Amino acid sequence: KHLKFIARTVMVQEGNVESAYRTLNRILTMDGLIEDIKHRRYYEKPCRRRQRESYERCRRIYNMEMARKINFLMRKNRADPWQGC
Amino acid sequence: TEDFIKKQIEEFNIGKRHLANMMGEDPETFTQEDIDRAIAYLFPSGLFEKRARPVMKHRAIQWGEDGRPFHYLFYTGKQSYYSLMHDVYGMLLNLEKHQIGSR
Repeated sequence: KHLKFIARTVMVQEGNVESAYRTLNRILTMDGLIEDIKHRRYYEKPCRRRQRESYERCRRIYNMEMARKINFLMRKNRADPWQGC
Repeated sequence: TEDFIKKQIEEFNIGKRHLANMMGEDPETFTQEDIDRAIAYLFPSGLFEKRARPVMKHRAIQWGEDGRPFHYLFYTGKQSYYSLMHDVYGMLLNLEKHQIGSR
């Protein structure tokens, strides 16, 4: 019931149709539409969905914490200033 | 201890004098090479491993009778290596402050 050729529409730039398609695919991936399309092929039971969401939240939090720890400790990775001691 | 080593040194000197007497050599100029030649002649052993042949020749302890160690890095357990490293590091500090057939 909406107007056509406004949503999920990418204009090709100088005929690089491959590049335009890759840009549209990246947009869909970033907006999560691909995830929804593929996960709605089969019904995920609510308990399974809750378990998956909890696991994803835990994994994201753990990855962020590990990345922050690595970035914080990267400063120590300089050359040894007290070589021989 | 050092007392045992000193006793061994005195015993070696006395035995060297006896060996020089036996070989007829001058006890003064009776050097280590003369000692080795005399021992090889008097006790001819053909054992291939030269360490097993008869030999007449001249590790230590790192603290005195009071128990105080001589080296300030003794308690490291590797006082020689760490003293060498300390000296090298000091030389490197001095160089930094101031500024083939060998393997």
